[PDB]
Amino acid sequence: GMTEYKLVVVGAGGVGKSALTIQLIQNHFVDEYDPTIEDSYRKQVVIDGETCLLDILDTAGQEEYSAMRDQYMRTGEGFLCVFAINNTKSFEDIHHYREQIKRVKDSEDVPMVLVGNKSDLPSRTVDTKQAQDLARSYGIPFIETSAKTRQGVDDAFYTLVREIRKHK
Ligand SMILES: C[C@H](Oc1ccnc(-c2noc([C@@]3(C)CCCc4sc(N)c(C#N)c43)n2)n1)[C@@H]1CCC[N@H+]1C
Ligand SMILES: Nc1nc2c(ncn2[C@@H]2O[C@H](COP(=O)(O)OP(=O)(O)O)[C@@H](O)[C@H]2O)c(=O)[nH]1
Ligand SMILES: [Mg+2]
Repeated sequence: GMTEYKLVVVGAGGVGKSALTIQLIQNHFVDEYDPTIEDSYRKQVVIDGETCLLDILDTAGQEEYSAMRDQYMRTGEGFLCVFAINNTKSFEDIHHYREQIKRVKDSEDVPMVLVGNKSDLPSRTVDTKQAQDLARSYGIPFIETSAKTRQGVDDAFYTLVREIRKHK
């Protein structure tokens, strides 16, 4: 049977979670997507020759620590933690997202990739070295992406699938 992988995209508002998800789903850059829409989207993709079914949860909206929201995020098997390379605050937020994922998954070994998005822009404020070093601190991959140009998009999502497989 076709394996389904439940992937969850997290990070500060405005970093490009929806744009990255849409690039994977539609193969199109969408510069405008209602910031409040949290939804999940499926697509069949061939990864290392194996057709699998990706179920992407593009998170959005208000920070809330109800049991219900915890259970919704706990359905994720792997997480993309996204910041934007021209937004220092979004990078400084990453550790909070990482903390909450560890808590809801009750594991210090959750499949996860650090994603530095908007790599097409010249306004960089987060050094690549600092991001690489944070991924090194957490023992996870770091992928540079652009939802605008498609840079790194498959690398980010497909790496997460490979991490889930290894974890299994
Ligand atoms: C960085 C923060 O801001 C926001 C803003 C929006 N969301 C968050 C946020 N943190 O974790 C999560 C997720 C979705 C991540 C996956 C696991 C779980 S489990 C659960 N219940 C979640 C929730 N809500 C989450 N989202 N944080 C700063 C710093 C603290 C105050 N705050 C202003
Ligand atoms: N240049 C550029 N803009 C991007 C990129 N990804 C998203 N954006 C823009 O960043 C803003 C927020 O994107 P959105 O997908 O709504 O982010 P979300 O709140 O994390 O879902 C919008 O103005 C998008 O056009 C990217 O890789 N490059
Ligand atoms: Mg969005």
